[PDB]
Amino acid sequence: SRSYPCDEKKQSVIAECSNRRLQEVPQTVGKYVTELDLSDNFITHITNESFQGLQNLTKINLNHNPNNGLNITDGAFLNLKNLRELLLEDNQLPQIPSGLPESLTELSLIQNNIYNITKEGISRLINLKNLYLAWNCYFNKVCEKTNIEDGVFETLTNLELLSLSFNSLSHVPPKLPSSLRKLFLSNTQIKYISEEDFKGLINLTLLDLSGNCPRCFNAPFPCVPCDGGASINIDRFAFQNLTQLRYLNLSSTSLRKINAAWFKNMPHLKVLDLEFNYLVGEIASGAFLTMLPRLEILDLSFNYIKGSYPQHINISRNFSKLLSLRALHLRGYVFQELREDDFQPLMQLPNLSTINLGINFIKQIDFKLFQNFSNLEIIYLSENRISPLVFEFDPHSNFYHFTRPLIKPQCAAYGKALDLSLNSIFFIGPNQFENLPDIACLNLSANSNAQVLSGTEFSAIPHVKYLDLTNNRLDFDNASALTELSDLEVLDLSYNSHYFRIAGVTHHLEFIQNFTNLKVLNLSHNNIYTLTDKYNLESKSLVELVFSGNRLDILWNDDDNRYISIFKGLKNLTRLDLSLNRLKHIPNEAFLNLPASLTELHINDNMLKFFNWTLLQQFPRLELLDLRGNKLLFLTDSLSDFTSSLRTLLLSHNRISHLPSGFLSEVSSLKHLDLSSNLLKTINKSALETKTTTKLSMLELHGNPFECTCDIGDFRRWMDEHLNVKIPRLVDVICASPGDQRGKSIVSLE
Amino acid sequence: SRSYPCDEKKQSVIAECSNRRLQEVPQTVGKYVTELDLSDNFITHITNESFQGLQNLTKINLNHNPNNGLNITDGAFLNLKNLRELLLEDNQLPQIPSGLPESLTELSLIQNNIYNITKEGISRLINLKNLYLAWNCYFNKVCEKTNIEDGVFETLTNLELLSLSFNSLSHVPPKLPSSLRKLFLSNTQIKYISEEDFKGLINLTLLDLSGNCPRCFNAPFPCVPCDGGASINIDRFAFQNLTQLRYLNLSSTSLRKINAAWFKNMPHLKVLDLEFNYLVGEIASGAFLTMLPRLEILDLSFNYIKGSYPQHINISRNFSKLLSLRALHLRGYVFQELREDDFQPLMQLPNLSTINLGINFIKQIDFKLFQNFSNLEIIYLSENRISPLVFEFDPHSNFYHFTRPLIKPQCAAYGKALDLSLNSIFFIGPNQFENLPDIACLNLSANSNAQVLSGTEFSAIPHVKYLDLTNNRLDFDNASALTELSDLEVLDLSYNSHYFRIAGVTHHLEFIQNFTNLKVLNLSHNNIYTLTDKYNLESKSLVELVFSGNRLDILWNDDDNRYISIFKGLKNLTRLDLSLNRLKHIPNEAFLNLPASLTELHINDNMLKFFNWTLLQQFPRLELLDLRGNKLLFLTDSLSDFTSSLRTLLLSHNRISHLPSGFLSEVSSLKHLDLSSNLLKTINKSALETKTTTKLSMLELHGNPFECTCDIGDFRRWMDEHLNVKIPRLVDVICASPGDQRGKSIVSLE
Ligand SMILES: *[C@@H]1O[C@H](CO)[C@@H](O[C@@H]2O[C@H](CO)[C@@H](O[C@@H]3O[C@H](CO[C@H]4O[C@H](CO)[C@@H](O)[C@H](O)[C@@H]4O)[C@@H](O)[C@H](O[C@H]4O[C@H](CO)[C@@H](O)[C@H](O)[C@@H]4O)[C@@H]3O)[C@H](O)[C@H]2NC(C)=O)[C@H](O)[C@H]1NC(C)=O
Ligand SMILES: *[C@@H]1O[C@H](CO)[C@@H](O[C@@H]2O[C@H](CO)[C@@H](O[C@@H]3O[C@H](CO[C@H]4O[C@H](CO)[C@@H](O)[C@H](O)[C@@H]4O)[C@@H](O)[C@H](O[C@H]4O[C@H](CO)[C@@H](O)[C@H](O)[C@@H]4O)[C@@H]3O)[C@H](O)[C@H]2NC(C)=O)[C@H](O)[C@H]1NC(C)=O
Ligand SMILES: *[C@@H]1O[C@H](CO)[C@@H](O[C@@H]2O[C@H](CO)[C@@H](O[C@@H]3O[C@H](CO)[C@@H](O)[C@H](O)[C@@H]3O)[C@H](O)[C@H]2NC(C)=O)[C@H](O)[C@H]1NC(C)=O
Ligand SMILES: *[C@@H]1O[C@H](CO)[C@@H](O[C@@H]2O[C@H](CO)[C@@H](O[C@@H]3O[C@H](CO)[C@@H](O)[C@H](O)[C@@H]3O)[C@H](O)[C@H]2NC(C)=O)[C@H](O)[C@H]1NC(C)=O
Ligand SMILES: *[C@@H]1O[C@H](CO)[C@@H](O[C@@H]2O[C@H](CO)[C@@H](O)[C@H](O)[C@H]2NC(C)=O)[C@H](O)[C@H]1NC(C)=O
Ligand SMILES: *[C@@H]1O[C@H](CO)[C@@H](O[C@@H]2O[C@H](CO)[C@@H](O)[C@H](O)[C@H]2NC(C)=O)[C@H](O)[C@H]1NC(C)=O
Ligand SMILES: CCCCc1nc2c(N)nc3ccccc3c2n1Cc1ccc(CN)cc1
Ligand SMILES: CCCCc1nc2c(N)nc3ccccc3c2n1Cc1ccc(CN)cc1
Ligand SMILES: *[C@@H]1O[C@H](CO)[C@@H](O)[C@H](O)[C@H]1NC(C)=O
Ligand SMILES: *[C@@H]1O[C@H](CO)[C@@H](O)[C@H](O)[C@H]1NC(C)=O
Ligand SMILES: *[C@@H]1O[C@H](CO)[C@@H](O)[C@H](O)[C@H]1NC(C)=O
Ligand SMILES: *[C@@H]1O[C@H](CO)[C@@H](O)[C@H](O)[C@H]1NC(C)=O
Ligand SMILES: *[C@@H]1O[C@H](CO)[C@@H](O)[C@H](O)[C@H]1NC(C)=O
Ligand SMILES: *[C@@H]1O[C@H](CO)[C@@H](O)[C@H](O)[C@H]1NC(C)=O
Ligand SMILES: *[C@@H]1O[C@H](CO)[C@@H](O)[C@H](O)[C@H]1NC(C)=O
Ligand SMILES: *[C@@H]1O[C@H](CO)[C@@H](O)[C@H](O)[C@H]1NC(C)=O
Ligand SMILES: *[C@@H]1O[C@H](CO)[C@@H](O)[C@H](O)[C@H]1NC(C)=O
Ligand SMILES: *[C@@H]1O[C@H](CO)[C@@H](O)[C@H](O)[C@H]1NC(C)=O
Ligand SMILES: *[C@@H]1O[C@H](CO)[C@@H](O)[C@H](O)[C@H]1NC(C)=O
Ligand SMILES: *[C@@H]1O[C@H](CO)[C@@H](O)[C@H](O)[C@H]1NC(C)=O
Ligand SMILES: *[C@@H]1O[C@H](CO)[C@@H](O)[C@H](O)[C@H]1NC(C)=O
Ligand SMILES: *[C@@H]1O[C@H](CO)[C@@H](O)[C@H](O)[C@H]1NC(C)=O
Repeated sequence: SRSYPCDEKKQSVIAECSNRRLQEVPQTVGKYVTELDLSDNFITHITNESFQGLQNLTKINLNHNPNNGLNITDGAFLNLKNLRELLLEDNQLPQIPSGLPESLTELSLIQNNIYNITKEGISRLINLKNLYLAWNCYFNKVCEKTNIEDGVFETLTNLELLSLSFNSLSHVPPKLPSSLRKLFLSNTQIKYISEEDFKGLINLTLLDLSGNCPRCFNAPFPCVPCDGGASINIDRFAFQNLTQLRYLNLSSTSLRKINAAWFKNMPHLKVLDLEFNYLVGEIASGAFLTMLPRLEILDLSFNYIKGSYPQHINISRNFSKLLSLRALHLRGYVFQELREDDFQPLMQLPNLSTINLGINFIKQIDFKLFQNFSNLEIIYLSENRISPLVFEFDPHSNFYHFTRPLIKPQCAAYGKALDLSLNSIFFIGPNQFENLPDIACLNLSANSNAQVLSGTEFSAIPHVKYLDLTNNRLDFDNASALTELSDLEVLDLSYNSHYFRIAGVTHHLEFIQNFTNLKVLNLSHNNIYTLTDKYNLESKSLVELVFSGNRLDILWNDDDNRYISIFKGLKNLTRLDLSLNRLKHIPNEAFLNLPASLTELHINDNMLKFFNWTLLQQFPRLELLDLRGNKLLFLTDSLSDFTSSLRTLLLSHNRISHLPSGFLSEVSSLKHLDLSSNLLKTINKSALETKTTTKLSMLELHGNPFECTCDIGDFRRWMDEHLNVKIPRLVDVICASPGDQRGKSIVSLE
Repeated sequence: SRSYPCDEKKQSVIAECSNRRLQEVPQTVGKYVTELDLSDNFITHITNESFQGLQNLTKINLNHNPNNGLNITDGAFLNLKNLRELLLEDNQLPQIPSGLPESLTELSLIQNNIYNITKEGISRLINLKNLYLAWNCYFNKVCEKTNIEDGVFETLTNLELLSLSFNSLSHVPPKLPSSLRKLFLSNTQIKYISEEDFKGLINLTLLDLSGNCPRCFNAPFPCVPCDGGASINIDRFAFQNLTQLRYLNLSSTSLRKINAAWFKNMPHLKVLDLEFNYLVGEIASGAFLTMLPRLEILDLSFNYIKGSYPQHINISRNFSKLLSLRALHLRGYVFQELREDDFQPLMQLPNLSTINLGINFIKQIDFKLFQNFSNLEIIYLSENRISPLVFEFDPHSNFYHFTRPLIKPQCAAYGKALDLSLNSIFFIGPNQFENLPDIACLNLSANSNAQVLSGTEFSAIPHVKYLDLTNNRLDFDNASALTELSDLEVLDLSYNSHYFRIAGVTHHLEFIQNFTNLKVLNLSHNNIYTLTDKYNLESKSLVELVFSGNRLDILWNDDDNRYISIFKGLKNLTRLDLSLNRLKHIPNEAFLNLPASLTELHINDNMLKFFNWTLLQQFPRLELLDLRGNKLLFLTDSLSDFTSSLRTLLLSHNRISHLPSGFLSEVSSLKHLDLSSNLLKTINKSALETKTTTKLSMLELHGNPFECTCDIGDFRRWMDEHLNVKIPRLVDVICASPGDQRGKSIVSLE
């Protein structure tokens, strides 16, 4: 039987049951399911009958029920003897639920209203490994200080991760187990760390003390400093027996002085986070740095002195002792000029590959200095002032910075990367890139550049392979633009509409043909509608063209023949994106002039009232056809005559009200047909009557206004007989009529 | 009886019947209707019965039927003895329809397939005043040269306007009537104008010869030059008896020489259009200019020499004879520098108020020169390179330029206007605005400006009253910004999100309180989510704040109290726009802190699941409440208790499925209720049972999924009894169920 209301799969056997507007635990969950995701529903009661039929359950996710809190009886879960992981986040629970199964290894109660951690709630959960209680009382929420019963955690002798961040604690809890590997005490209003607080935790590898005595100036949240904005006070012997520490987080602890003796017995420390402190003085002196010869990542971001814009950054000679350093983050220091000598102390560090100076309002850099480093791989300078050379917070993320790569992994994969995005290099003059390493990945996005590139600007870094020029005002008025970069493989010119949008200025895209290695070109959002002299794009190498957000409705206007072969000269093209081009119809001859090598064609989010399915005959390699978001009415009845390659056909958000006799099971090759959000009232006997067989494995139908009379029987019957063809989200495959069926699944009817 | 399918009104009595998917002329049009708009439908046949019941018809509009052309029998209109205006544009008519009523004064057949203008079609329409036949054969359309029967127009002795633009004619037609005031022959492929062509047209006030021998380089359409790109050839005596000419259009006629003798007998010429020619030489010499002392508007745009970027513009001394000149357009000449002396010849012209140098790639201007003009009002410099001081075409519009004002009328209404938008004044230094007139309207939009304004930058033009700073990268980091402009009434800071989006930099909006005359402030699209030190906006004058496209979901996050009074200090505010702020709910206390002076509140296009209607009690002046585009489910049953001011309530695009008993006719004051595109299945007896009376005059209901059973009877009955309450577009107030009603109007059912 086709499972309902959950979607299932085998991975442990997972029941996807999230976000289906369920009002209670469905009683119809499969008895082989090991993992049950019921998150984001409208469930209000959990009782001992809620999971009665499901003792193979090892993982239950009830996060965010309902969307006025979640009501859980004493020992509602007690009979699930195999339950290991119970997620109850964001449920407005007033208490730890009573009578939780002793088999629990993972319990998350993040984002609730729990101000009392009790022996009765917890001390019997002796198998706990990971306990999350964070974000229960914080900011300006109306809540109580957290009462932690003396010794509530001491019985949990296999506990490896304890998180109590974003609660009011005032003190580190006594009687923590020595099994701890990771202790999260961020934003807990603890002012003082004594010798006793951590003395027993010889297995700790991570300690997070960030946000206690925070630095509150310009904070993007409600922020309460320690009296007189004082530092956190950490006893000299506080970290004495923390010999296995790898991660230390002291962001926003208002630190002015770092005690070198803190690091004495921490030979393995790998990642040290010191953001949002007052360490300008310490960065210039930094005795503690001599204690950290294994440190790989040091984050000193946002240590700026309120109100100062000094000329230069001052880095201690002691940075030269950070022998293992791989990345240094120095965002938000704030300074005017970077000179070669200012970074002398970093230049011999053999593994320093990332230097991050984002958001420093830097006006001038002595570029030649970077090449004197051993080998930088990522020279991140985004969001400065370089100019021509002359609940709101994700509880499961990092709070103090974004976790994403600095440079797009696709670009950094080519080699050495320089990101000068979000500056003011509004004009690249003859000497701008002198004395740089062999840059492979260059980001010049959002530099207000309005120049006419002409074939010489990048001559001093001629091996750039991935060039990001997005979001400038580039004037493409010279056929030699960018031709100096003969290794260029990826070129992104997105959002340079400034001059293209003006009909009366000239526009030249002829340089595209000059590249022998160009694979991917992005011309998106350029409002391209007129070119000068040469009307066609030509490349013998190009594999992918993104032409979304242009004016193909104008270029292919029925009265104009000039752009009828605009893409034909792209002899190697396999992927073409023509979304967002306002197209009502594509002239037959223009469609036939698309590259016959295409395997993937997107024409989604236009206004197509017409598609000539017959022309698919000229595309024997076409596998994916994306026509989502149009106004199409008519499906051909003879698709198998027109293609034997097409594997995925996407037609959601159209106006199809009729599937033709023997439509699906038209093409052997068709695996995925998406017909969601169309105007289907019914699917007939004959529309699926084609046999045999179907390679069809997915058919999406949600969002159609189905008429649920006996006329739905043949499709319902079809569904039972083709359990191999997955129909997702049956909860949303809904009857629009008649009145008494309105709102029900089509699957729920006699 | 409530009219259907057309909407009616009294103005002549107009039946709005356009764009309703009508498949034929409805037989149910009211017999008092004088004007019938049936444009943009799917009508395919017009016969003699089509209007049988409607002899009061003076105006019929059939433009764009259908959306495979329009089929019109011989004399289908002949019985409409009062028909004066017949619009048949865009209908794919192969011929002038036969047997048109002799009462016609206006006939438009623009955008058809008519290549034959015949005596049989036309010569009897002796009352014609305006005849439009333009855009039948043009560009790369597959079409025939136009055959104009000898003397087909000579019988039409009251013809005042003839348009044959965008057809292939090759020759000016002989035997035109001398009644002509306006003759449009643009893009007609006429190469030669002889002495005879116009000799009889002594009433002509406008002649359009543009686009014959066009200048084709970089044209945004299919463009065919005259042999060897030669000029149009105009006989010396071609304009000899055109003594009443006011308008002359010779754009894109490939002119290199203007014959002064052409203007000899044209003492009234007012507007002369010479765009897209080759007149750089003529502009530097220009004997013809001495012949035009009454000319008010001269357009010499786009006369650039292909490939040249000269240093300076060269204006003949003879420009000083254009005594009447009011506006001079010199876009697209192309030059580097503007010096004081280059415009000497314009400086004594007493009425020259507009100078337009858009799109010249000008790098440097000697600003002091403008003040030496008699009185410029509009100094338009948009789209240059100034930097810190050191069917596609609308047939009813102008083809060669846009018709809209150069400067927004709201800004130009304050006084002298300087538009420096779309340049590169990326930093306003101490001297940038020295030696300018008293500028009231300043446009600095899209200059890539990333400076920290600080209270001195505009000191040399301190009486700016309307300042457009949109689309820059402004760093609002100083509380004194803009305070030098103490007369400022309108300030537009839209699309300056660059720094606001960065949490870790400081942000200051305190300057807002410093203005005693500030009326309108636009902070749209700034991604505002965090401010430094001061969390509130304060002004004792501000009447209108646009805060759309910001992050009030973040500012008003339930755990943060800091922005709970963000708008309260706007003591004078009557209009507040909080659209596009991602709001799920507004905290009660934040809503109550909105200015009590509001008369107009927009919270449309958010994600509101909740609205506290009770809080409307604190807004006794509130008249318009806009909550369109949300996810609201719940309408209060007691609105009259909460407001007696509200006149317009907009709730389209929500999820309302229930109107409460005695809802509408809740508030006496409510005139306009918009409930379109919600989830109403029915409207009950009791929902409208409130009596008496209703000031309700509009109720929008289209787009609801109405259940058309007998349960719709009470509303249908209600509609008959309240003919005063207009329900628009009944065609689109449609039954969703049951099956046999699906698609019908609710008004069409037993
Ligand atoms: C103070 O500084 C320390 C750094 O020393 C920070 O510690 C990190 O805290 C974050 C957030 O709380 C932790 O990140 C989360 O880790 C979860 C577990 O990851 C482990 O398991 C996976 C495989 O399951 C491994 O790949 C991984 O390396 C670990 O072994 C992840 O499951 C989380 O990801 C999930 O949620 C995020 C939500 O955004 C999604 O983006 C993910 O795609 C996925 O759904 C998340 O990555 C992190 O592990 C901690 N570091 C360490 C070393 O333990 C503190 O956060 C910082 N304090 C503050 C307040 O900022
Ligand atoms: C060569 O140069 C001449 C200028 O000398 C141009 O002539 C103009 O041509 C345009 C477009 O064809 C005409 O503009 C249209 O005029 C219609 C009639 O306007 C009269 O009536 C109204 C009141 O009814 C008065 O306000 C007005 O001043 C006139 O008395 C308008 O109805 C049109 O507007 C309608 O359509 C446009 C479509 O975009 C809408 O925007 C409007 O809101 C409205 O729906 C339109 O304004 C213009 O009148 C001609 N000028 C003269 C003086 O006659 C040629 O166009 C140019 N040739 C080419 C090819 O560019
Ligand atoms: C311009 O278009 C280019 C090319 O399409 C865009 O880059 C491409 O972005 C897509 C995602 O939009 C990347 O694909 C994704 O990559 C990840 C990682 O492998 C994968 O998990 C996803 O399933 C998906 O495949 C693709 O790699 C990337 N290609 C390149 C060459 O970088 C680019 O983002 C566009 N520019 C702008 C401003 O939108
Ligand atoms: C920033 O918001 C300002 C103020 O709301 C915007 O200006 C205003 O724009 C509206 C139209 O959006 C103008 O109202 C319209 O004016 C015409 C002419 O009277 C009228 O026909 C319309 O019915 C409507 O009233 C309004 O006058 C104008 N106000 C001012 C002071 O200029 C401005 O456009 C916004 N900026 C951006 C970039 O969106
Ligand atoms: C070039 O720099 C721009 C701006 O820093 C990067 O744009 C960011 O891209 C990421 C992922 O694509 C988005 O999450 C950010 O929102 C973007 N930021 C902005 C301000 O646009 C771009 O990714 C960088 N290019 C490369 C190749 O790494
Ligand atoms: C300031 O200059 C900008 C750019 O020229 C003007 O923006 C144009 O505004 C009109 C009507 O608002 C739109 O039709 C155009 O699309 C806009 N163009 C662009 C490129 O944004 C703006 O209107 C000018 N400001 C004033 C006060 O006149
Ligand atoms: C990481 C940034 C921290 C705070 C900050 N915000 C800004 C900002 N929005 N614009 C600036 C522009 C130039 C220099 C510094 C800042 C700045 N800064 C540093 C700063 C330096 C100096 C002053 C004025 N005394 C104010 C601010
Ligand atoms: C009204 C404009 C007409 C054609 C044009 N288009 C452009 C353009 N896209 N960028 C320019 C940038 C600087 C100078 C001139 C142009 C230019 N120009 C003028 C121009 C001048 C000079 C040259 C190169 N010989 C090419 C083009
Ligand atoms: C949970 O349900 C029980 C009904 O047995 C009730 O007594 C209790 O008040 C409920 N909790 C909430 C928050 O309503
Ligand atoms: C480096 O640290 C040592 C402690 O080992 C300290 O005494 C010295 O002054 C530091 N160097 C500088 C330049 O401050
Ligand atoms: C630098 O990195 C490599 C790992 O690729 C490691 O073998 C080497 O020991 C490192 N050198 C230092 C000083 O840490
Ligand atoms: C492009 O500019 C270069 C250098 O500025 C110039 O030599 C050349 O004439 C231009 N190229 C073309 C094809 O116009
Ligand atoms: C680019 O290619 C074209 C045509 O193949 C050639 O004429 C041109 O000189 C090339 N330009 C450069 C700068 O390599
Ligand atoms: C065509 O694309 C493939 C895949 O990128 C590449 O191997 C080949 O070199 C390209 N062909 C040409 C002629 O550039
Ligand atoms: C589809 O394309 C073929 C080839 O251009 C043409 O013969 C046929 O008429 C087209 N069909 C439609 C409906 O336009
Ligand atoms: C118009 O209708 C008549 C039917 O009387 C038919 O003869 C004629 O062919 C029709 N025109 C078109 C274009 O179909
Ligand atoms: C101005 O026009 C006259 C004709 O009246 C002509 O002879 C004279 O040369 C022109 N002036 C200039 C500077 O060319
Ligand atoms: C200038 O404009 C005014 C109209 O306001 C008019 O009275 C005056 O005669 C004009 N002067 C000339 C030389 O045309
Ligand atoms: C703003 O800048 C001005 C001039 O640059 C400076 O005097 C002042 O200190 C700044 N104002 C504030 C309020 O910080
Ligand atoms: C602006 O107003 C504030 C408060 O009313 C005042 O303190 C400040 O000095 C004013 N600034 C200027 C530049 O007028
Ligand atoms: C309030 O607004 C009105 C209308 O703009 C204006 O007349 C009045 O001057 C403003 N009040 C104050 C105190 O600025
Ligand atoms: C609506 O507002 C009033 C005043 O804040 C409050 O008493 C009431 O509880 C609110 N209603 C809802 C449904 O939140």
